[PDB]
Amino acid sequence: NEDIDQMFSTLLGEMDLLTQS
Amino acid sequence: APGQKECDNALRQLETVRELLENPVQPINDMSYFGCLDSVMENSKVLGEAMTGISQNAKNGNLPEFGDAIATASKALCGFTEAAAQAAYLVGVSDPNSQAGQQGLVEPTQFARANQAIQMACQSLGEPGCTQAQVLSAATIVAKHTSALCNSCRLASARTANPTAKRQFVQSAKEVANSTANLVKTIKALDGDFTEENRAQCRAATAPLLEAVDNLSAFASNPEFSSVPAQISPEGRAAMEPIVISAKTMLESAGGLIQTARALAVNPRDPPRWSVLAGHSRTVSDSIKKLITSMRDKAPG
Repeated sequence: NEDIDQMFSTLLGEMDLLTQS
Repeated sequence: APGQKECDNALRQLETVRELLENPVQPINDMSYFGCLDSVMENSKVLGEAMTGISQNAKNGNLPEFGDAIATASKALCGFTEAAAQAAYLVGVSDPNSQAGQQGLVEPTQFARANQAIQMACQSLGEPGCTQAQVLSAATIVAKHTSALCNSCRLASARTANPTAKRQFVQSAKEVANSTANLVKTIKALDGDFTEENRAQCRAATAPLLEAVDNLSAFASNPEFSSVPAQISPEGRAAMEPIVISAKTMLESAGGLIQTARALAVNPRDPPRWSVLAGHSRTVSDSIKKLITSMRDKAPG
């Protein structure tokens, strides 16, 4: 569901940063 | 009438922002002293332009443009007051007999609000009578606050020189993010097929998130991560007073300015009120001049 994915875009960005550690 | 809502809103915001000047003995933002001076200079300039917009547009009956000028003035007055209150604090804490505190790793009020909001949204996803639309609205609340928690965790990790705390803030954030991601799977399933079984599966997936929120709250509440209040000496309080008095005087005149302008917008044929408006406007400018002079004199560094 692309609409629900969009709703969580800010969290996805956070996850992208957290994954770097 | 255009301008009327703006004046009422501006007067309300002024009443709220003046509270910052009551006992400015703790930091209210992250601005340096020169950061405050920069903000005072920028906001003074904007306010100057806005006061001319207020008078000229009221005079000529350009009501939408009047409302815009009122709104711009209000924003500038608030920015100005935030800078003044922070500057006052920095002057106070700079006194030799004042005791500087320390910034906590995570701002406690929004942290608590984020946790509470996630908990209640999770409870909503659990209500038997929850409409399908309410699943999606609950999801938006989860999305907002879980991402905010993770952001706060990364900030806290950056702020601490304790290597163990650095790592744990990141790990706790990962737990919040990953538990949320699992919940998102079930939200998608429930939205796609609104069955009692999928409702139960969604309810179930809230548990690991609630646990992640609780675990982070427990970890982040360590007294070693907490803020320590500043202690301002009587000498520090005396030193910051000229900044505070000038900021208070500015807001008093600005309130009078907006009240006078509100009346003139409605009826600009009023020579006495034009004089009153010019008096308030000049007193705003005088107060700003006095505040800037005081800031230059009382500068810590």
